[PDB]
Amino acid sequence: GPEYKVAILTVSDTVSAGAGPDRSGPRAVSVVDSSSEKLGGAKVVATAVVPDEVERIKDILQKWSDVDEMDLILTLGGAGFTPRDVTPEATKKVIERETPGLLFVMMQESLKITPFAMLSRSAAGIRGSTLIINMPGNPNAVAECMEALLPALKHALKQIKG
Amino acid sequence: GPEYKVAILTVSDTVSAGAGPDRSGPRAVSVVDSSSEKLGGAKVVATAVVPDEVERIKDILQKWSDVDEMDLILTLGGAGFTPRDVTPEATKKVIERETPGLLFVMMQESLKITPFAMLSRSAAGIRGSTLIINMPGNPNAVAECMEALLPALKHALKQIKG
Amino acid sequence: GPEYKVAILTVSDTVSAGAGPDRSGPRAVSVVDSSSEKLGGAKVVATAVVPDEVERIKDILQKWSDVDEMDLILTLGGAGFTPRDVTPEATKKVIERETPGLLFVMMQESLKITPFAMLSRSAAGIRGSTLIINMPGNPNAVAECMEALLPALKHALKQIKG
Repeated sequence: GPEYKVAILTVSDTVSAGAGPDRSGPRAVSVVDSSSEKLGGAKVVATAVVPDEVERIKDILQKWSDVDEMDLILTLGGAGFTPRDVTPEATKKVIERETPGLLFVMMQESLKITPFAMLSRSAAGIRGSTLIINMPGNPNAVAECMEALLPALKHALKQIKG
Repeated sequence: GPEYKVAILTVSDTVSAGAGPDRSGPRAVSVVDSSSEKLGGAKVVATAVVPDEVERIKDILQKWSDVDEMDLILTLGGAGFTPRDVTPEATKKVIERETPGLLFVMMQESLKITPFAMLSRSAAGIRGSTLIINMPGNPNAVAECMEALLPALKHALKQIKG
Repeated sequence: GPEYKVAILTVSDTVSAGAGPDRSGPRAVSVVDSSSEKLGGAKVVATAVVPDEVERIKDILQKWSDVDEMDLILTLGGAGFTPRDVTPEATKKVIERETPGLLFVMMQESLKITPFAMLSRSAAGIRGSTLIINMPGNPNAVAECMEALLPALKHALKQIKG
């Protein structure tokens, strides 16, 4: 069906333990769905929630990439200065080829909105033919980051296939 | 009893040999005192001088992080193109979690003053609960960097903390 | 002879298999010459063509740096999202000290021209006394990249020398 399969992974001890709801996952889904056309026809086919533990985060990025063959994986949360925030360190263990331009743009554009954006420690890269991008836990943030990436994201997914 | 303990590491073969006064060290200290309130009550409680040798740099960063439990270490010097400049490589070996946002802002703002800022090779990150940031050797640089980071550095330290 | 020896490595399956010409090499050469004065008298004394293979790329970056003692290697291509593009992964295995500010500037400046600049995965750094800078595969790009760095590239090369 979908030209590009997208999966969104929410990282949060609080959500994962049933102690709270996921306010970022829906919005993330909603932004991808709303931009399907500019993304060359992409659709979120899976979401999941892990806690702030690297091995849990690694296993999913691995599975989604190697086995389910997702084309785009966004992570939400676990990428700030909190002691538990380990999303980037797990992300960095699984990508094969880094994509610093995407990080640069996310940081450049979100700084225009607030200096607290410098607290984002996001990683991004390519494993196999999957693009993986770390994004922040705030709901407003995915929208801000996806607006920033949108001009090039379709061309990026196109190039990873060839 | 300061809320956040800051420590300042001067890196310079020259200074460490006694061949000259430390110019960067004290000024740096003076900047932090000056910004104490904006930093949520941070104060320098220790300095040290080392030469341009990775092992010595690693040892003090390690000991200040692991044993003295400093909240903020700023290195000054050893982060340019000169053959002996190895501060960032030392730093990279001791941090656990990178914080590229701090490098981006320092780099974005310093470029507005001069294109020679592109020669800063600063690294930065977190080891345990210690934030570590490489800053240049010029005395005026510390202050320009501190001004650039100041809007978010209070919120950074409070997040590391708990 | 030349105050600074520059070498240009062109990375491309197509070019290396004699299935197409090098349109980037020549511009790169041309830009360096046209910029000899501002680079404190530099000159391209070698070029080569390798395919998209990490070992073939490392071998030359290693040889030019360690044996020929070049002072400035530029690479052209293999630094985007295509499956075969491994120039940056090659480059990172050989440099000893990274130079994130050259990357920050090349990205910042080229983003002003187009958002597809975010797809550049360039790396850059120093091995021995050799500056290594990745650049994109378009001919226009080397010129845009070199305009961004030229203000400081002289001081950089002078600082590596001693």
